Amino acid sequence: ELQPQFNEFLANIRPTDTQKEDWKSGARTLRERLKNFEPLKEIVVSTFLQGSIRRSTAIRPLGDKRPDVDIVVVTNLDHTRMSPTDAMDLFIPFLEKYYPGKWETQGRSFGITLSYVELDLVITAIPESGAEKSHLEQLYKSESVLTVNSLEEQTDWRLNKSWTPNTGWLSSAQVEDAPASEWKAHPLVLPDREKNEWGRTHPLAQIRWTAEKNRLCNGHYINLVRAVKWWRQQNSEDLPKYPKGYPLEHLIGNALDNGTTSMAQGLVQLMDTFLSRWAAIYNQKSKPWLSDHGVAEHDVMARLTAEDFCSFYEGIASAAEIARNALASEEPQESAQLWRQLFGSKFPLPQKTGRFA
Amino acid sequence: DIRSKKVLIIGAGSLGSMIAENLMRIGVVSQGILDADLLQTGNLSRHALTMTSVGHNKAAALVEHLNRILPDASARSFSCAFPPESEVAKNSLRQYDVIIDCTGDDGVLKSLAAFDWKSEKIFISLAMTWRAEGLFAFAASETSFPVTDASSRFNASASPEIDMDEARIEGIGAWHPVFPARADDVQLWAAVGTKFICRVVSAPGRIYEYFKQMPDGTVEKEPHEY
Amino acid sequence: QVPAELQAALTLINNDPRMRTNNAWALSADKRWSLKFTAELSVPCSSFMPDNSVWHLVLWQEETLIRIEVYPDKSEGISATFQHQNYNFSDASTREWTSGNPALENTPTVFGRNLWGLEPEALLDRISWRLSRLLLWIDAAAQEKLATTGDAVELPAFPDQSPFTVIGFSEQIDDLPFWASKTGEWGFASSTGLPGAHGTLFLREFLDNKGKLIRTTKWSPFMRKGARTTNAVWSVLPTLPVLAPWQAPRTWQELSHCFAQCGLSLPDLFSDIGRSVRALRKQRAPGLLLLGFPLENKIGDEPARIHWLALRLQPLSQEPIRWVRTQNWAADQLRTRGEAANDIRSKKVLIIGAGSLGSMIAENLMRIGVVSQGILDNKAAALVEHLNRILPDASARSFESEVAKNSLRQYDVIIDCTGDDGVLKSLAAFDWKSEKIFISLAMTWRAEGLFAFAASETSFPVTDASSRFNAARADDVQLWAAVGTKFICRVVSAPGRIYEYFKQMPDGTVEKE
Ligand SMILES: Nc1ncnc2c1ncn2[C@@H]1O[C@H](COP(=O)(O)OP(=O)(O)OP(=O)(O)O)[C@@H](O)[C@H]1O
Ligand SMILES: Nc1ncnc2c1ncn2[C@@H]1O[C@H](COP(=O)(O)OP(=O)(O)O)[C@@H](O)[C@H]1O
Ligand SMILES: *OP(=O)(O)OC[C@H]1O[C@@H](n2cnc3c(N)ncnc32)[C@H](O)[C@@H]1O
Ligand SMILES: [Mg+2]
Ligand SMILES: [Mg+2]
Repeated sequence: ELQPQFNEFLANIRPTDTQKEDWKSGARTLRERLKNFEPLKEIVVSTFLQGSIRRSTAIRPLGDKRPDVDIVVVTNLDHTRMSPTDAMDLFIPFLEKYYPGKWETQGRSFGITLSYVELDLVITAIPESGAEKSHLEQLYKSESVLTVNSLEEQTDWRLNKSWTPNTGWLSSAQVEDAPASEWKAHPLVLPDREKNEWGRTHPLAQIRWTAEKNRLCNGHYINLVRAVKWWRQQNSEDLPKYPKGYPLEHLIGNALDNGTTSMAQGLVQLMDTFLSRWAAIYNQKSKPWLSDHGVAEHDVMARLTAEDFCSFYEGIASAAEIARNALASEEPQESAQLWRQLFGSKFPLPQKTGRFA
Repeated sequence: DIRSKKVLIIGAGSLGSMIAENLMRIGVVSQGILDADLLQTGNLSRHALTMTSVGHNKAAALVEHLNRILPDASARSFSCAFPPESEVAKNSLRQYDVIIDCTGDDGVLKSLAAFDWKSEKIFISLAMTWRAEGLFAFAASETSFPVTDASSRFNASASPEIDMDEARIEGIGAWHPVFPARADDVQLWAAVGTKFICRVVSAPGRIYEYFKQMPDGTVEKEPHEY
Repeated sequence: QVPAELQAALTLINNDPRMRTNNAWALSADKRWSLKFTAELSVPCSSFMPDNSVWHLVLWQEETLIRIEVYPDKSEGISATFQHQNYNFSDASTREWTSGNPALENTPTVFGRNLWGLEPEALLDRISWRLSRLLLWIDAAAQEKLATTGDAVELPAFPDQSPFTVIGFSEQIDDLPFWASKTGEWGFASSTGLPGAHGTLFLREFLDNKGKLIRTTKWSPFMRKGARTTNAVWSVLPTLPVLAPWQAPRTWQELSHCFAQCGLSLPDLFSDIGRSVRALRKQRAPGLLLLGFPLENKIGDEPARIHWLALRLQPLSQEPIRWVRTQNWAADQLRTRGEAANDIRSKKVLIIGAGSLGSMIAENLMRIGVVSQGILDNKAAALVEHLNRILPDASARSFESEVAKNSLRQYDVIIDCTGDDGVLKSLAAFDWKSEKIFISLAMTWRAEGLFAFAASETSFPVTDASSRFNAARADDVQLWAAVGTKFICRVVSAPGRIYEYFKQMPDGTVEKE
């Protein structure tokens, strides 16, 4: 089903290698600098990478725009006594010292400008006490959390404190996920948009769920997410501003069914299921209610309006029609052109210098 | 600021020996030299040593010559090839602050990128072009060495193309040629490299500069903005 | 379990029309993965190489690099050593392959430029590249076209050559006729050990059967002051002692066979050497044997020089021969990596001032080719010794009376690096009795700039130089020394009245006015 062309398209819409090494080295350097700072030595507990970069669901920005990299700093502060503003203000001297003239505060996060990427770090705290805090800290200091490789590179990653990177000469025991009784009921607290109150977040469960869903779909979930994001970017004129980002990924993950064979079949099934599920809500002009993986009491589609959902539904209907007529076509060139009608021109059609010393 | 740093130099050939000698003469006393080849008579056409060091390991002879310079010198030699095999050697290597590459080999860049340094270092890469017409200068301050960025910067610069006509065979009864470079060109580029190293150590960051020599005797510089 | 890339490699070997394999991969105790496969030929087979040869693909890793090599099979593989290939020797070990791995990286003329291409980075692509190059190599070796017209004549690989001992000699083009008439004769020779070096010797003088001098080699004054010991025997051969196709002799019997093929007799030579050793009471015992033969630089050219090979010194024995590496230290063979033009290399140069700039300029000039230098300024003696310890062909001279004045007048280029006005006045007031080239170089305050003045007259013009002039860290001195050396070369190339002023900038650039 034109699999090599889809592979080339995916390779085209992925972030470049310079940006990848840039964000890896930046995360490692930031972690080391945070560890070595005396004023924040005891406060800081861990610093790990999150976001679509960690989950391998990120696309290449058009132009020279720097990609967004999400980082989390876990501290041992008490949120019941300290306001979010004080906690975020504890980090100003560090940014002024190590990153002069390149850092900026906005909303709930700080923004650091690197050579090719932009970091976006958030200050969080542990809401537990006693031995539960000790166990959570031991989990957060493990190699499973403190790794900088994406999910695509490590297909053997498991949320376990006894997991180690399996490296072979060319290509041992496969440890499994930890029981849900040890991590599922312990989320983290982070500041809100206005830095007036602490919210609840839990990204480790999101990473675990994404990895498991990718494993059950034979490594097609993240590629489908990237393809849908690229489709949204291309047809931006006829589509609303929202949903985008994590909510769009949540919709895609909900729509899919386990056991994906190929990318085109996966896309067709995804769009068909999406049209089938929310038809009743669409004809009533409302929006769905979807519960977050980490926190079950939160709605991901909380800030989305009904008209945005309706416009997205219409766009999905048109894309589903195009994909349906594209899949059935047997002529490779016609099918490739039909696929290019949606994805764009990046869907294909069927030097070392000398240095002496 | 640079006289109190421990400096590690990889490659004790033409450029490396001159850079090390200049650094030892200007005050940098804690140096470590890493090389695993032997010195020959042909190498002396562009080198800092003499015939009394022929047949020795390059690193050991260079270290002795450096230690015979000033009464406060303290240099060490590593005869293995990067990266070392023993864990003790790696622990010894991780004690240095500034890492300088003067080999001109891509494998060394990849080995530097794949090595675990366990802390933040300053990485400097220096190499010459065909016929010694230019100089590549790259610098960074990270925990890991960025190789893709350095390679892209090297490829982006305008440099002479390699022509085999100017490449002379090393001698009678041999097959491999050698690259052309006179002693004065290497000395010029060694001085420029020492100045660049001092400037980078003063203000660490992501820096790339390309130098060019002109027939009238002038030196021009083309920087890169990040 | 066999990993995936090895299975892909096995599939690649099986898919090739001119290659077959049945055995599977096998891991060794030394962490080496090996596979046995057979190769075919598309060209008529020769005696030295059969059509169906058996090889062994081996992969391993030392520190961070993955080594891919193909080795002949110890049972059904090739046994001869060709060009672009290590020595093919089978030892008594558990290994199933010999040590004669072809050097696929080297590109002979038969190897097409487009066919050669470039080496990839992925393991599978590298394997395919190596296999294609191996097929080309084997067909070329079958055709005996590995070495063709235009290629350099590389010496054969000598088994068990010590990587520490080297013997140095000096042979030029003009010495060929002297040895051309001595084909088949033998005599004695003497050698001296290099002071301060590790395991290096060089030849000094050549004798005859009765111990009479016939030729002496000229060395730098540093090398000449040494003891000479006669512990060698030389013999001139018509050609290079190489067995077919390019195999170096390994045992004394093979050497005797090559001698008989040439038209000489090793046992007769040994008997004569023993008899002459008995006759001469002064001689103790020779310890080295030198073999001389005309040698070309490219295939298809005619010989123009004599090359000498050495071995540690019976003819009928099967013991291995101990070979010693030799190098030619002739003047034209010392600076193949870059040298100055002939116009300045044939000049006698006098330098005034053994200070900072002068010593560096002298060292650069000695390293780039100018070997006749006079140091006038102890600083001069130390500088002369250091200059003489640089290369084998250095000739430096250290320093009222009429004879001394003439000696100074014998030079061609006069360079001033003193920065003193009295020296300029003395240069102007001296009688050189002939035309010379005068160059004056000086640094400014804080080594920010350089004054360069050049003239070609019978007397040095001091007023013009002073009017032009009116109008530190080691790296600064080195920079100005390099610039001054280039300026000297340019001036000697085209003499005249030239004045230039150079200035260094904070960013690292240099500007000229
Ligand atoms: N509406 C939401 N509900 C729950 N978690 C969210 C929501 N929005 C963001 N997050 C969390 O915050 C992280 C960072 O959010 P962000 O807006 O940068 O999204 P993203 O997936 O990184 O987007 P992009 O693909 O545009 O880079 C997400 O990875 C997710 O863990
Ligand atoms: N950068 C981030 N890191 C971790 N969690 C985040 C981040 N941004 C948003 N979230 C989570 O996503 C949820 C949605 O946040 P948002 O829509 O901004 O709600 P609010 O406006 O109430 O903060 C929040 O509960 C928060 O926990
Ligand atoms: O210009 P040049 O060829 O003389 O410089 C090469 C020098 O670099 C050293 N070298 C090269 N590669 C390595 C590795 N991997 N480890 C250590 N030293 C290395 C050469 O020995 C030569 O001095
Ligand atoms: Mg993001
Ligand atoms: Mg963000």
